[PDB]
Amino acid sequence: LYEEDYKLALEAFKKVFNALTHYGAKQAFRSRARDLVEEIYNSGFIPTFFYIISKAELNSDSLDSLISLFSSDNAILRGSDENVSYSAYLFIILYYLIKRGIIEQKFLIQALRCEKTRLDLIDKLYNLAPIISAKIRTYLLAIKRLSEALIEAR
Amino acid sequence: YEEDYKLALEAFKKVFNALTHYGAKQAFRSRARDLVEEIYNSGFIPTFFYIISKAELNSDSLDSLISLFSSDNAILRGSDENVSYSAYLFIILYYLIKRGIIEQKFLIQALRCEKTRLDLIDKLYNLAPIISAKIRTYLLAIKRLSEALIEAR
Amino acid sequence: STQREYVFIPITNSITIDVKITIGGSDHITNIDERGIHNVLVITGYAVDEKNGRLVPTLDPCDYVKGILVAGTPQQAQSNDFLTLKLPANKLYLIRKKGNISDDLKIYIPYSSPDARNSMKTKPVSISDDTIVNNIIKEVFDKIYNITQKEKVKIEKVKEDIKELFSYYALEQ
Amino acid sequence: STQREYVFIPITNSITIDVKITIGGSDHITNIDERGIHNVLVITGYAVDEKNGRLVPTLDPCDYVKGILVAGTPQQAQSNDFLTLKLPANKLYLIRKKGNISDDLKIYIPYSSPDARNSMKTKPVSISDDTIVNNIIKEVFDKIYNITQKEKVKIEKVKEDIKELFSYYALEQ
Amino acid sequence: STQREYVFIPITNSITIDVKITIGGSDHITNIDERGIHNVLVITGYAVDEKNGRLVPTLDPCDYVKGILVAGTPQQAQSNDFLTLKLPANKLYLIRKKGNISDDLKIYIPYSSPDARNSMKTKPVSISDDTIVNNIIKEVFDKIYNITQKEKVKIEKVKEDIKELFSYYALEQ
Amino acid sequence: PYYAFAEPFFIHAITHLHVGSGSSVEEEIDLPFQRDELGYPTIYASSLKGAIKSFLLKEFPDKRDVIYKVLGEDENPEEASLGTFLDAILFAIPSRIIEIDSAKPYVWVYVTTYELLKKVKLYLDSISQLSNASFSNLKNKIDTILAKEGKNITLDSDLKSAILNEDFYVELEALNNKIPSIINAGVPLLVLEDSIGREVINRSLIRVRRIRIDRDKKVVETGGLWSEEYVPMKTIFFSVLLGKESKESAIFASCILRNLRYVILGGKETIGKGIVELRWVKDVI
Amino acid sequence: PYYAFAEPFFIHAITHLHVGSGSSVEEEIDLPFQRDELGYPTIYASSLKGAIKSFLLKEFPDKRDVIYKVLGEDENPEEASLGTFLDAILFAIPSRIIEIDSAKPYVWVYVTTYELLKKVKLYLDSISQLSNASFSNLKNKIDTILAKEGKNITLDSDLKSAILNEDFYVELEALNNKIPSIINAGVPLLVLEDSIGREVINRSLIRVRRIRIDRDKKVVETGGLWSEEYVPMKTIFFSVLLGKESKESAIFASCILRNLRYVILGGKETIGKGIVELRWVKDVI
Amino acid sequence: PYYAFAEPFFIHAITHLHVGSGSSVEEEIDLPFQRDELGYPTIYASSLKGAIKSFLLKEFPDKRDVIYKVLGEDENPEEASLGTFLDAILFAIPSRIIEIDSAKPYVWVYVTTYELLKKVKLYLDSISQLSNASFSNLKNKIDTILAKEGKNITLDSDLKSAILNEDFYVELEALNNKIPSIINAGVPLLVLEDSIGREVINRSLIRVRRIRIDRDKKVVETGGLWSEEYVPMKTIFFSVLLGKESKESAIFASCILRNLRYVILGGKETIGKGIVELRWVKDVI
Repeated sequence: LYEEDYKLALEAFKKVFNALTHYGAKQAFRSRARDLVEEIYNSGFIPTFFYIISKAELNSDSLDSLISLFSSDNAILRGSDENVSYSAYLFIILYYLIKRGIIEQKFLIQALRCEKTRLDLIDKLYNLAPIISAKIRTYLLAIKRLSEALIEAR
Repeated sequence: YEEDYKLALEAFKKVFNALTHYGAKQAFRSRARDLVEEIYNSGFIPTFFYIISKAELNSDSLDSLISLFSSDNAILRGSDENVSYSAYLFIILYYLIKRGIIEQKFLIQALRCEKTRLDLIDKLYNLAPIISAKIRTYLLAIKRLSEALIEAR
Repeated sequence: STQREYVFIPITNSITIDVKITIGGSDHITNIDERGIHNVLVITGYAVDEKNGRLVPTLDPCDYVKGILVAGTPQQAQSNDFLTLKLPANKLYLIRKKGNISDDLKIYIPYSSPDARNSMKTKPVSISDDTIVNNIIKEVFDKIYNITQKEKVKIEKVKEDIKELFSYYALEQ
Repeated sequence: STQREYVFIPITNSITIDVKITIGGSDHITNIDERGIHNVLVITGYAVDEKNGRLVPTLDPCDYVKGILVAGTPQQAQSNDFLTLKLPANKLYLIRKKGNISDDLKIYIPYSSPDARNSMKTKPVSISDDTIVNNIIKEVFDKIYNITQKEKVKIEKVKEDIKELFSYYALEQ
Repeated sequence: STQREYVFIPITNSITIDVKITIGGSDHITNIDERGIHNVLVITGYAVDEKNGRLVPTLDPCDYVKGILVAGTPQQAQSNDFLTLKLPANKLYLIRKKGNISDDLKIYIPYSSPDARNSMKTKPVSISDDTIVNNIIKEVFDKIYNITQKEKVKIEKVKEDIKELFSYYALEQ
Repeated sequence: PYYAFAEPFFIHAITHLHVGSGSSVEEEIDLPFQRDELGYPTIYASSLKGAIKSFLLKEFPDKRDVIYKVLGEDENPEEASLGTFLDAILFAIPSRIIEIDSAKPYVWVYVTTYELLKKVKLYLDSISQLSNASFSNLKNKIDTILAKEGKNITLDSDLKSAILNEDFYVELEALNNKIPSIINAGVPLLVLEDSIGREVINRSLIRVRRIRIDRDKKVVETGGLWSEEYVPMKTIFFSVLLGKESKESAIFASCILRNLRYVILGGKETIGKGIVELRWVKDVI
Repeated sequence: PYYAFAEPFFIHAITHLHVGSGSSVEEEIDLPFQRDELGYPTIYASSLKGAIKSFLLKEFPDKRDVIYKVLGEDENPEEASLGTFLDAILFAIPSRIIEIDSAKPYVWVYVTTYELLKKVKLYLDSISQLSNASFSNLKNKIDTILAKEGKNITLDSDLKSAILNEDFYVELEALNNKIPSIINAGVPLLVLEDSIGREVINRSLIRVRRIRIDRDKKVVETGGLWSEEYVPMKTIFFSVLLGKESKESAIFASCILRNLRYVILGGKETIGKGIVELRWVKDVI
Repeated sequence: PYYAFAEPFFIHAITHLHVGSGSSVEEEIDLPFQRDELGYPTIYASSLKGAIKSFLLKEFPDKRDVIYKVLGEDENPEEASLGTFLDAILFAIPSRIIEIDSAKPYVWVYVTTYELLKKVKLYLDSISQLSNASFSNLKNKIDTILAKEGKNITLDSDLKSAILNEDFYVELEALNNKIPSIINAGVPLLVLEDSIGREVINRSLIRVRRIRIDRDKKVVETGGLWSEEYVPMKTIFFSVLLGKESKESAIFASCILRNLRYVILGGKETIGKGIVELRWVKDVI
């Protein structure tokens, strides 16, 4: 079933891997790939999603650099090493809900701009919480493996 | 389960809109982080008295809260300190209403006129160990929506 | 359908039964068995007028008339007084709630007109004076069910709930 | 000791009802527990005779006779053509076991001396006989369990499975 | 020291007492308290001869006899057909233990000669035998533990565990 | 006909099962289960008969000849046998389920595919012509299910959506509205498409690694690691016992088969990997 | 009589235990705990046997041949072993409790589910039939709890309301107030409904992150962080030990099993994660 | 015996202690303390072993091989270590007291609960079987205390009442006669029920917010404000150091474990956190 999720995990990672100029931000992402995947399946998806966005520190040019990453390949994530890493993982999760048609791409892209709609995004993900958590597993587990392999210490 | 994460979405949505000024928003973001750890360290009843005192609920602010239970265009009046503490007080009462810990009719007639506020605080004190057990995940969700949807100062 | 009416607990005597025979059916709103009285109705914005235990509408939310709304119709007589109100039972403020009501409840309340003779300054009337505390049970509680004053050692609690639950306001003018 | 006996179910006369008696109390072995017939007993090495229906002790293990267990005593009109025997619960050949048994059973079985005048020859017999399934449910399934011809029964199950399960080997002489 | 005697509980006729002694002091090992028997002894490598119920020493570790340890001298009449051992507590092979023991004992078991007459052969035989448990309930336990029929209404329980705990090996000759 | 009767039965795994097949398949398993033509676990008729015949000779040592007449007479005497087992066919494998409140909540469910239910129907049709104890009460149920082929189905439960084995989201449809369930356990039975079911089923199969430890240094030996595959508890295999017409089979089917409730199949009994339960579909119907 | 002796025993954890991953399904935790078929924690009998075997080969060096008989030789096996272990079913897990109100307040409780008690009854019923034993005492107890299925119940205590593992609110019925506890403990036992029990149980499991520090910088090594899964203290498993007639099975059941109280199961023994206590059902009754 | 030496000890916090459990979603403190399976603080034996092993490797630079055998190699671990640590159970925590109903004034007091003692009985009962070493002087103090369960008792005091940690009223009943000061100090020890003790112990933990200031403009950084959780100085944890016989376990027990007085646990070492004192039970009487 999820044979094309190891593919998706490779394009999503190669995007995050490049919009992480600072080396300490890659290492910080490798820390998110290991940890965040293991709270989604012990604490739940949206309890971990809330934790992700709260540490992501949205509402900046960052929140619009994400929108560019969906299509562009020259976008960059700037901010705290702990912020770019947590926000880069928010991309990873959202990049999947787009490419798999769980969340409409047009909704998500305009919900990432209109402040009034972000609450409706979190409200949509709450009802898609059981469905999402099942599908992303193979995808996130692959992202975890790619991180430990590709993100190396100098 | 995640019913309390959905409940924290409805509540934060009401607060996020009733707080007109953006500096009043950045104050509620301060309350959401501090007042969740103070219920951990100090306990519910000490923190509730602290909240309910900086709220400065006369009767003008009580109607804004009582209406906000029902309407979705009520607005909190006051300055960043008062509105944020009054908002967080509503955040708490919203949970005790939507969880049957207090009869909503009682809580609304208690907030209204003169003295059943003392009856409420007296009742809230007897339910203190129950509340401080159930609101942990809820206030922690509010703390994370606040840090996510509200920019810093 | 289920006809119900309001009779409350003042110091006055006009509240003795104040309304003719009960529904005849086995349905009521208020339990009396274990923890004393249950599901005491509280109506706000009304006072009892120290006599003729009817509820004149005030405006402030502070005025209480705590009583036991029960099943019945008012006095089988002139309907010049009572509210004759219907509500889905999710819209009457009960206290000490017990086994849940689920249907719409047509209720009758001892309503008086505003009586715009002069100012209405309400006077909080707490319940005391043990002699009437039993008289209240003797004139109200023992008849509404009759499972009390006959087979209850729980009469002791009914002596206490009146001086603990019901507390209201009155114009006294 | 408790008294029970075994009324088999052939398409055959002389077994309209043989037991002559019913429970006496409310303890049985066989059932109709809303899902068919439970704890049907089977006796192998025994064949049935059309004439004066009863079980004849063949020595062939292939031959058998299926029926039900009713609590009581024999006809009490001959009282000798009945092998009585005390046996535990685990000893019984039972079909569709639903519950445990008392570990103490005294069973009476319609019996006869082999009457060796003619040689024995059993044949498979099914009791489908769409007109005959009606008569014995009239004769036993209601004369033993009145509630079948009452409030609850599944006709599309029970008025089918007597034809479907009960079978035996008959002498056909 | 402490003279504790071992009386095995098989389904036997001479099993009643074969003893003229009881507690004497204020001590015991096996007890019955609202949960069943406790600290049942098990002697492995021996078998029972039901004829004059007594432990016969084989060498098979599969042969065992479960019995209780009652307090009392070896009946002080025969004193020769009883094996006598001074054993520590950690040497006992106890079942369903409750609390440790005085750490140094004096065991008296009914012991017989190996009886080289006939070859040995043992049959594992339990004590379910409801016709015989109500006997030993009366005979062995009650005579020793009158406490059963005095203040310890749990009679079916001690009747429940006899049929489950004690399962001896016998010669059956 | 010389197949006078046929006695189908369900093989219910009380513990995990391991009926071995050498190293016949690839995946990564060194000691895999016995497969079939399309990859599901089966119990071969040789292993199922030999296990029941090795059992039941210790259980009823007095009836050794009755069993030899029916089940083979393993000695050098070679009179023909009277009883035949068919390969046990995977009927339903347990699956962890997360349903979106969707129900009275369940934690696990039975999962079948339409491929597996065709072979069960094939076995069921084939013996209806000789079983004058016609179990059409069961054969019809498979027929209605097979009529609804081409979509995920729930027989008696009303879920409409669930997550099977933490990985697969499926939406379910009632049979038509309702039908009695086969397994009397209070557990729903889902019948999935053959593509989705083959993934959900492969996720219930237990594939463990096992280790041999150097007892002096408490570390694993060199090459002391291997892999095995077990069939979970509560799994259900369906098979049939065909009997030729004889007098020994009458005893065997009446005296011997009534007392088989639990037997031991397969290997690794030291790990407790063989306790299974037979249910004899003549009373559960 | 298929089994000479049959020894059910509980497995009380004295320290947090950790039996290694085993399985092949990828999972989020780096070193997970052994899983059941329902997803609950369990101990594969292959791990029970290997650990108990090596323990006995140390504590009873003189009876080293009785152990090789009942538990199989090690290096060159001529013959199959005689004793079997069944996989250790999770019987009860501890869960911290915020008791709303009652006469006696409680800080933690044993939590079990109806699905787990059904697996135990499956073990007890089959072992009862495959042996002379009859654990009617347990079976009569568990068959009364399984009658109240589909409803949260507290076994003896009077709770009526509680918040388990800080996140789940439950209301509890009382069963009989006369039936004795399954194990010897003043702590009550809650038999939760299987759906809410699965989430309450996943909270009692102990997820742990561990690091390997560079000795020369006192910081985490390059990728020297990993996660790990433990089963709490006071967790009760349930397994059975079985054996066939061999004249060493009788010695095993007499000395070896009657002097086994504490064993070290699982791995991570250098950090104390294996100490466990065995309570035989012959005794805990 | 399974273990050559069994050396229980107490861990006395000289300064505030912080063994981290890492940040987590459901915590609400950014850097929390390692918790138990029932809420109380604890020191995972992996933290103990790694901290003590790293200490010994530099304090005894010539006993490398003796430490590596008992605590495991680091470069190429060709075998298992011979020594085990057990998770440090919280024995007693310093609590603030209001000495009402007495005139002998204490400022603080040691507070423990019964569930914390039961876990110490378990540690002592187990290792008294896996080794010949018995701890009757300690096991009988603890069991004397556990007899008075269901009541708040004070060992070496005459208090009759107190208000612990500013909020919690306790009616203490002095012990029957006396107990010789399990943890020798003039300060008394209270044993509380766990309902109260849970709150008292949690109020006694130290939770501190810290900030990071920009290096040039003297202002806090963005989001550089976090909270931490320490265990108060003078807290006591109970643990055991077990070992199997190797001719190095003898040296370890006889040379190293008698020169182990002060080690450094946990993190936050530059804040002076984690200095701690090991007090062996063998010489604590």
